[PDB]
This record gives sequence, structure tokens and C-alpha cells, in this order.
Amino acid sequence: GKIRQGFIKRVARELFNKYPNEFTRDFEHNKKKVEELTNVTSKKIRNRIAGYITKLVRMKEEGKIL
Amino acid sequence: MQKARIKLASTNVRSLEEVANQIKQIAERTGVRMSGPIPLPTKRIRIVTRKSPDGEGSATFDRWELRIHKRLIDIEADERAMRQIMRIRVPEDVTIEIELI
Amino acid sequence: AIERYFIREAVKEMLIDEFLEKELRRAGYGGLDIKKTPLGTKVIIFAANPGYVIGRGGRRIRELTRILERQFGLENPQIDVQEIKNPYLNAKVQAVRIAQALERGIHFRRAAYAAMRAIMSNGARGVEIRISGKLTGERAKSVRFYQGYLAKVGNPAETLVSKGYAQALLKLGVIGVKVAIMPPDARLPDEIEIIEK
Amino acid sequence: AKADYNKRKPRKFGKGARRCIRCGQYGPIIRIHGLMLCRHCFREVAPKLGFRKYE
RNA sequence: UUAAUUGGAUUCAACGCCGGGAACCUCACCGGGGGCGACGGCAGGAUGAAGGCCAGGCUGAAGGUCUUGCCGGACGCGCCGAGAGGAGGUGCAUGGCCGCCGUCAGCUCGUACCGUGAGGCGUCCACUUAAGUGUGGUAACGAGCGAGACCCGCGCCCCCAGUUGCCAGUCCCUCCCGCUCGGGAGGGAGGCACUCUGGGGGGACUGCCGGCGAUAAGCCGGAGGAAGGGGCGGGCGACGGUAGGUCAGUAUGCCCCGAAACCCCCGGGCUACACGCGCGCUACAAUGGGCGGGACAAUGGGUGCCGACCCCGAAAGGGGGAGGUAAUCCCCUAAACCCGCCCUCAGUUCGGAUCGCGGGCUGCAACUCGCCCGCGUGAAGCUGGAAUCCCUAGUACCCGCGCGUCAUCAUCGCGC
Ligand SMILES: [Mg+2]
Ligand SMILES: [Mg+2]
Ligand SMILES: [Mg+2]
Ligand SMILES: [Mg+2]
Ligand SMILES: [Mg+2]
Ligand SMILES: [Mg+2]
Ligand SMILES: [Mg+2]
Ligand SMILES: [Zn+2]
Repeated sequence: GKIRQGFIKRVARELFNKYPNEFTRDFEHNKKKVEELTNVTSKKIRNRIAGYITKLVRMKEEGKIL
Repeated sequence: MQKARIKLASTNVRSLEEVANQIKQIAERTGVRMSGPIPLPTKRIRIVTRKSPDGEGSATFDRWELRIHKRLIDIEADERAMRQIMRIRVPEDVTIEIELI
Repeated sequence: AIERYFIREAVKEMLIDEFLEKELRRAGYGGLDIKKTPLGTKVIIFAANPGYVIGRGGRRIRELTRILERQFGLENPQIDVQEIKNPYLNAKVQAVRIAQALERGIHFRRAAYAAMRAIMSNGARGVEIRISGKLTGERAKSVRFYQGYLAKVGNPAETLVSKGYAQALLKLGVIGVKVAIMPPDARLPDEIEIIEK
Repeated sequence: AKADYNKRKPRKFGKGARRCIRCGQYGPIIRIHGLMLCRHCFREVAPKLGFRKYE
């Protein structure tokens, strides 16, 4: 049951609507871009944040935003 | 020469690396060779016990554990350094022992 | 070997501490620490009333040293007292303060709100008290008071929070007090921010 | 001698040879690596002796 | 049943449980013997109180008493109150701890609204999740603790390290075989290549394709990958309830004991046996029993202790005794497995209970009641009625090992 957590959305939506051009669609590109824009010190947290932002951008750019 | 041998051993891991790097640097600043800190196997003491005072209820246990990290350093003997490693002022939860061969 | 060294010099402190708790019951004995140097040791005791612990111009510390060296180890001791680091962020002082207030005769609700207001004033994130004894009856009870964020399970609620326990003997019976304070710098994993441009 | 009828005997083995260093009971006493405590006192003093529970 | 066979626990959640493998002690139980009143006052006291002994009776044994007479130098249970001490009562007077509902998904708060009120709404509906975990609609809009996150191990790669760990490629010497062209075994010189030990980083995110579902939450299948859909196994148990267990681990209020129910010492009991029950160990044989050879482990422990090596003994064991305060020395060449020979379907070369005699170890003491060895005797048992238990992968089953308890004794607990 890989449900995305509660506090991951509430920050991915905040930094995907603040730097809307520093985020491409590549996974390993965002994965590096995330560590330095925040103060996260975990390792499995930046991975899920990166995944969610990638989903977000590729779901938005192609049109309807849900 | 006579290749002093120093043996540090402590339960907090961080507070060991700092005295290790002190020794490394002191050696480096002066003229002497050295064999870097050789990690020796951890010795973990383990104590299994029951949990309840009386004898009623199911049987559930505890696993207490205490780990002791060790190291080993080989170094030559120069009084300029043999002395320089005396004002090193180890912490209180560390043990040091010096001996030559 | 070497483990027999490490866990022989960890017990002495336990015994010294467990005895001084009783002895300096009042003046709020806060805790100690042994510094083992050549030619002798050196003990430090962070009391809450240097006056009472010292004595009448030094007529108690003599007994403390003789007792601490004859019944215990510590072949060359040297005691000296100090003042508490942060008395409002140390649970095991508030517990004894509230226990004393109770056994002096105050009602158990004024004490708890006094204590919580003082603590949350001096700058804690959250506190929780819990009293349970024979108060106002002959069947025991239990009550609870709390103020804010306070973690209870996991790893973070084992090292960050500060907890302490005490007793309070009375004319009816005993009463247990159990406090738990969170230092003003919690930093749970969920508190992720954005270092901005 | 009235000091020969309340005085014990010096045992050196058997359950009556050792007692807890803090409580004072005979019986279930821990002798691993030297410390000599009950099974009940070691459980509520351990996290100050340095130990931790990992699993 | 007994002088005593001390107590607590009775469905799940009492019965190899109280770490409970009790020779003395542990000990709380039956028989016997002897000691103990800080402190205030009373009979008395330097014409010498309290208080102590060579020898001998009583006694299981004892200057414990008495016989005998020596000593010591101030106080006094022969009297009153009090006070130590209590494994004595009460878990239905309490604290602390722990089992179970339950690692289940619950339990509340601020303000607003609905009811005269107890109360309600949020916390409801629809789909989805291991989950009050989510996505939509809604007199509700937001929050807190629990869940998830967090901590420790396992599997793959890279860097830094090379002794007390490892020895592949070079270099000498010694020794063996088809007599040597070839192959093999030890040393010692050198090196951290490989394994290993352990600090720091990398790696996996429903990320990438196809199909469901709305196009959202999410769910199926396929790649590439050491690993895939909480990566696998653990730690951490919310507000409350259970008059659940523990006063016999410590702490503790009230009531009884107080020259005793307090403190010591010797001998007995908890080990008694027409009987009902719980959990296990060995078998009822060939999917085997015996005899001789051949193979390969990991966790852990040692100074009151672990014992290599040599020598006596048929075996248990005995007399010496290096090296070890530890990656160095020791415990420590595991068993199920394989090859060769005997047995041939039988209460047997299956099964080894029960008993006789002889030799040893620990101990202050082995009869009641310790453990170990050699020869002999050889009980029930031929697959189990109605019923009932545990297990989803390196898991169940089968075989051995190490710690704990411990002066000796493991059919047990916890790990490999
Ligand atoms: Mg007995
Ligand atoms: Mg419930
Ligand atoms: Mg109860
Ligand atoms: Mg009851
Ligand atoms: Mg019994
Ligand atoms: Mg046979
Ligand atoms: Mg016997
Ligand atoms: Zn104890």
C-alpha cells in the first residue's frame, strides 16, 4: 500500500510552486536539485520528494492539473 | 624506533575518532611514519532477562546490549612526538595504553 | 579483560548517585560527575541550595568525603558544589519540587498548574504531569495535565524528552509523580523546511 | 560469650553466598562479567549503566 | 498420607510458571538450644554493678548454665513507658512494574452551528489502503497523541585503512614421488593483490512502458536490475479498562508480635504415593541395528579461571605443566552424510526401563537425596478410540553446538 505520506505532498507542492523552472522531468536530476534547496538530512525522504515532483511536472505540463 | 603501540578503546564512537585524528595530525606535522587506525573487532556484551516481577502472564524478554569499539595505532618514537602525544588529554570515557616493542 | 574494567567503573557512579539522592533529598540534588585524573579524582554536585549542602561553614562536606571514601571507592576525593544548569528543563527536579509541595499540605491541583505554568514560561515546547495515589478518597485514582507537543513512542521519544519520577509519603499513604518535559529544540523528522534563495 | 549467638557463618558457595549490592536478596543474581545485582534491579538501572536496547 | 509434607497462580491470559536444576544456607515449614530493649525514669551500685576464662558435669555439642575461683573497672529489662526488627495480615487501602483486549485503529481539543436537556456535528457518504492511510461531496473549518516517519541488523558497489587478520604472483633453503623434464609439502624474506575486520559515501522512487479506475486517489502485468512494490527480520504498546498478578525484589499507610511471630546454630521436610491431568524425551525397527574407515560449521566464554604438550590407567579419572587480562594462547579435527563387511522380518543383533557387585570426581557433609564409569539381568511396547495442536520460504520437519543457573548435576530457558 504505497500511499504517499501526508507531509511529503505539503512540501513538494510548496517548492514546485516556488521554483517552477529549476525542475525538469529527469529523476536523477531532480534528485540532486532537491538536497540543496532544502534542509533534509534523511535519504529515503529526498527520493520520495523527487518522485512526487517528477510526477507533478509531467502531469501538469501535458495539460490538465489534478 | 622501537615502534610504540597505542591502543584506544571506548564506548562512544565519535569521541574516539577525534583523538585518533589528533594522533594522526601530530605525527604528520613532525617527521615520522605511522600506520593508520586499524579497526579491531567490536566486543558487544549482551544480557537477556525476563520482564515481569511475578510469574503470571506470558513470558516476554529484554535484550540489553553494550558495545565497545577498539582501535590500534603503530608509530615510531621521537621525543619531539613521543612528548607531543602526552598533552593529548583524552576524554573521560576512553582508555589509552602505550608500550614499545 | 577490558569489559570487566568498563562495567566495574560504571557501577560505582550508580551507587554514589543513588545514595546522594536520599542524602541531599532537599536542596534538590541535581546530579553529579566524576573526573578521574592522576593522583586522585574530583567530584561535582549541582545542588539547588549550596548553603545546605556545604554545611555550617564546612562541617558537612568533611563527613561527605569520609563517607564517600570509606564505604565507596574513590581513594582521593575532592568535592565541590555548583548551581543547576537549567532547573526548569530538568524533569527530575520538578518531580521532587511537586512531591515536596504535596507533602507540605497543598492541594494537588494548585501544585500542578503552578508547575506547568512555570515550565511552559521558562520556554519548553510541551510538558506532561501525571499524579496517582489515594487522593480525596479511599479508592485510588489518577489525573493528567498537559500543554503541547510531546512525543510518546518511537526513537525520538526516548532521547529528546526528559522524564523523572518521585514519591511523596503522607499520612494516608504514598503518591507517585511522573513528569516529562521537551527541550525547546525538538526537531522531529517531520519538521523539514526550505532553505530559500 | 553473648557475641557467639547472633553471629553468622562465612559461606563461600551456594545461594547464600552472594546477595544483591543494592536490594539485599538471595536468589536470582546476575554474575555475567562481574556486576552482582538482582534480576529486578538490573532492569530499572540499566539505561544509566550505559546499556541500550537495540532489538 | 505426615510431626512438617510452607506458600502464590485455575479457560484463552494456571501447570520446565514465581528465572523455583532446594544435600547445609536458599527457607518462609515441623523437633530442639541459645542471644537481642538507642532513650527517659525505678529497686541497686567503686565495701565494688554491667560485663569475660584454664578444668569438670548436664547436653546432640557447647563457660549456654552449674561445680570451681580468677579477671575486669562503672553503670543498671530484676521494674514502667518507648524502640529496633518482621518472607507476620490485608494486592479489595496505595506507589512502581508487568500480562490481555491489541501493534488493534482508535481517543480527544479550539472556535462556530443543531437540540429545553443527556448529547450531537467535525469522526458521515462513495471508491482506495496494513491503517481515522488517502482522493472527491458535504454546518463545518483547523489541530493533538497513536499509525507512518525514527533506531538496529541482512543482501550489492566504491573510497580510506593492513596487526595480533589473509598468502595469489615473484625470491632463497630443506624434504618427498613415476627418478624428474613435470607435481607436491614446509619454513623465511617481502605485499595488502583476494577473503576479513569497520568508519564514510552510492543504490529503488510506482521512477520507466502496457492495461483497469475519472483524467484523481490508487491496483494489476512487463522490463532493466544484487535487490521491487512497508525491500526481509526485529525495537518502540496511545486515552482508558480489566477491584486481572505481585506487600514473598526493593519502597509503603493501618492493625497484630515485641523477650516474642525479632537474630543465630545442629538434625529432619519441600524428593512422601491405590490415583486424575498439562508439557516433553526414548521407542514400537530395513525410509534400520552393529563394527572399521572418509567429509565439511557458526554464535559465544576464560585470572576464584580457560588448559595446549609429555607421561601413568581398559574407562571414568590422576601426577606434571608451556601460553593466555584476548583477531595472538585455550575451549574446538560437531552430528545427521558417504564406502566396506555381519543381521533378513523376528518381541529379533529391535526396545533399554528395573535391579546385583566393583572403581572414581566436587564437597565442611553423599543413608534419607548428587553425578560419572565396567561386567551381568533384560519390563511394557508390533502405528495409537472419540478428540485436538503448530506452521506460507532459507520458513516447517530431521541432526548436533554455545551461554545462563553452577563447588559438582540440563530431557529446561535463550541463541547458533
Ligand atoms: Mg533447608
Ligand atoms: Mg479497543
Ligand atoms: Mg488489581
Ligand atoms: Mg483480585
Ligand atoms: Mg517442589
Ligand atoms: Mg540394541
Ligand atoms: Mg546419596
Ligand atoms: Zn537488587
